[PDB]
Amino acid sequence: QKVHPNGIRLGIVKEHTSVWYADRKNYADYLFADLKVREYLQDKLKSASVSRIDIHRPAQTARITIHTARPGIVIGKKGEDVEKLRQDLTKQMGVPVHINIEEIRKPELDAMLVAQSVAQQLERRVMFRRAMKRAVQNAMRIGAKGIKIQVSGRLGGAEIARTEWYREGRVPLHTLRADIDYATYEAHTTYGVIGVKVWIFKGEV
RNA sequence: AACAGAAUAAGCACCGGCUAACUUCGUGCCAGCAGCCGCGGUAAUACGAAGGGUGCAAGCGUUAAUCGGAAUUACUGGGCGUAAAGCGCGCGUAGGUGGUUCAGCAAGUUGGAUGUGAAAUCCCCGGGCUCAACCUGGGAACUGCAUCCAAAACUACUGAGCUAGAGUACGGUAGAGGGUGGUGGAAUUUCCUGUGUAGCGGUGAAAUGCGUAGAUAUAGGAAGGAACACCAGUGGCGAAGGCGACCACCUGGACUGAUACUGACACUGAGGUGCGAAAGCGUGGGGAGCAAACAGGAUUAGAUACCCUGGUAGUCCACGCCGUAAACGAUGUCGACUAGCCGUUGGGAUCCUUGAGAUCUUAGUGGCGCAGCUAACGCGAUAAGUCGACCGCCUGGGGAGUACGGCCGCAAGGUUAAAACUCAAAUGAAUUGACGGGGGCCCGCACAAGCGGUGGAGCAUGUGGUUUAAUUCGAAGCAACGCGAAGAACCUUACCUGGCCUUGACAUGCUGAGAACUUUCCAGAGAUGGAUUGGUGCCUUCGGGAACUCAGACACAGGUGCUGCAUGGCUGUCGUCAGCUCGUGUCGUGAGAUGUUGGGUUAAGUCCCGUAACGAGCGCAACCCUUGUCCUUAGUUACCAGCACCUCGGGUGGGCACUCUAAGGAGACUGCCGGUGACAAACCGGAGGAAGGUGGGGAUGACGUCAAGUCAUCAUGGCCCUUACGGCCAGGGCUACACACGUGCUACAAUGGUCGGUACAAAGGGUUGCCAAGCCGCGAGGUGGAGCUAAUCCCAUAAAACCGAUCGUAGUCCGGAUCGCAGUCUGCAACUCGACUGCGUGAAGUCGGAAUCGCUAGUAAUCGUGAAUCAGAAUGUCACGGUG
Repeated sequence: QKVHPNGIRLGIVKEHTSVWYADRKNYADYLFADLKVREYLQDKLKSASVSRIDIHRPAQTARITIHTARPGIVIGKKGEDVEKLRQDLTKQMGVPVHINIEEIRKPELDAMLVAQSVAQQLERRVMFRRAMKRAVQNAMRIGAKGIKIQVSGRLGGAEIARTEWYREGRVPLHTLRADIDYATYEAHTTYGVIGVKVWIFKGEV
């Protein structure tokens, strides 16, 4: 059922989030670094929303480009968090670490940034649909050509597992030529676990 | 009037919907609640409490009892085609209603006057008690009944007329309208007679039956009984039931024309009177076929039934009875108005006349249709439309058209016709689905063609069952059982038996202690306990800090414990099936519907032509990968055509032709030819071409379904354990074992079996590894250490095929299970419990029931090779090639 919309297009649309060659004797000693970096960084940067954390390995050290749509929260008073983490990313990843920060201008057209706001609204006890009818039209005044948002879970009920489904525009999924974003962020309410899926469709080719 | 002092004085029901007003806590299909809907199975806004809140107040609630709401007994104010409801049809008494002109009358009717309709009560305007209830003055009202006066439209009564309703007299047609006799022809059966000789008859198929004691067939004859082909029709006639041979005989009514007469003589009809299909009943006839009851055969778990062979009352006639039917147009009779068109019976017209004529008009009988009505379906001059006159009948479902009583009947029975009790529903028309042993088109190894297996035997593997101290859980039709598990000697591992811990194996905070480290030691199955040379760091505001390790105490830690029906995540399934929806618009009272149907076509909701719909999305197609052709760029470790070289090995120099490798491109679009279609999609052929009509394969599975599976991968709501349901360590266990089922491998031999030679692959792994040459071993191997970080080195010898030999179809020079003995390898350790090797022994098995599965071409069938997991261990899983 609906094979993951990145794993079919690694190639014709998108590329990896981490590029580095490794021998067969060190391949599984760089993965375990790069997988507990991403669990570390998102638990620290719970605010100052983060979409993508890329990692390059040049000759013998590192490079990391953390993407936020609000860089001023992370770079606060000239890198009081930047040099503080750069001391302490080396303690998990023994090479010296670079940290680079870009902007995510138009923050309402990347799926991770959108779906983090859905968990925020649905844990403030906002209505399950008034939160989302406004979170699609706002992401259609500027930008995209199609948006699907599925909201599944407890949805407040007693024994209820309904799925909200609202769509606008055009979203293909069996065209490999197209360009689709995808993100699943969850939510822990005072009862039940709500999972949210987002299918922002940018332009094709 | 004075004194005292805020002192002397607030409950009751309810809070899920109707219905104003809400959340926590107990409880868990228990107790309990309730005016109806109905709540309660472990999170209850409905039960019990607690806060809060709403209604009313000196009262608030329940029960009982009437009228409202109830247009639910409908006078004002309902109904009867299908929801309950039109008698089976006539005739007719009492009664109800009355066409049209005058004239009279005044019984109804209207207007007025008088007498009355007790007072109170109700209503209106006032007046008294500090207000109000309460008391009270004046008026209206009491709808009525009676007596007088007047008016005269309508009804009644009376008197006279009129002909439009109704009836009579006269021509004239059409008819299965009745009753009483008579007479036919075809066919069936029984009987007689001739010829002739082996079956007839029956049915999914048979059997009972009938036959040489001469059947069926076939010809001749006789007797008898009932029905009346073709004409024959939405056709006729009758009050309805009903009525079909031809003729005579009596006999009723309808149509149509002309003309005179009577002058309202009419309509309906409670009671009462008649005619009442068929089955049945009584007495007498009559007995061809058909046929309940019955008998036998068959089918059948069973078959009184369907089907088969027989067969009686009855059906037929006369006379008498019974009175019901889906007695149907599910529609009482009678009268008047309201657009059309196409039929048909019979009858007059007019009309040019030859008509296969024309138009108009009545009496019937059919098909469509506008207004209109209808819940809808549907009726629509033969109303269910608009209106009149009289009658019958209906009041939720069962109980029940039933019981008692009455009247009729020879009998069966019929007609008239209740109640108690019990339920919150019974029923109507129309929608979307689902389903059919209903119909129409289409597609799939779905059948049919073909090859090969499963179930027979042996071993391998899983589940059920059994058993044990534990055989740790989970997955139960296809969708399950070589399944999580891509590896159980211990470890894994959860379970069992013990040994052993309590802030803990681990997290953070607190208090002390020492750097960490190294201790090379004993006890003990180990866990652990105690020795134990040593070590004394590290940054120093030199104060210490941080680092680690030990103890104390608190919050806690931890959980493979329950819930997959509290859920997220991730996968199966229908199904790679061709569908699934929306916007705006119009139709419908509404749930809906249309687009998305029709014709053609397609692997396809793919296209074309059509069309109250016009569009859009998801899907299909393409975009991606791989294989097949060629071109360009590229030449080491790959490559050898040309060149020498050679020791004859691309060995070497060399070459960039090639094969190969991998980058980037072209090629295929029904493009072109012909035919075919509406010439429009497309379809059938044809050329060229490496490839021809989506070239072959792969990934890609729509809206959804099954509360499908998983809390034991992980994440989480709740619930329990927290001196153990948590931790630690030994051995055991999951591999036990009369049995049954699932997949899988070998075999059962001569398209074979051995021995000796000899030929050709792809794909992949390897510096914590591959482990060569030499070397020693019957053999698995042991030495030995190269080469190697990979087109180089190693894994690494492909097997079937071919060639020669023997083997002669024998449970075997077949088959290899079992088992004895002897070895090597990994690992601390091969007892329960590993894999291989040697030697010996040699089983079942001679192609395998009912059944049942896979496959349409490099495919089935058969032969090998590699990888993942991995110290060791594949008949499985995944993957690549031979022969075909």
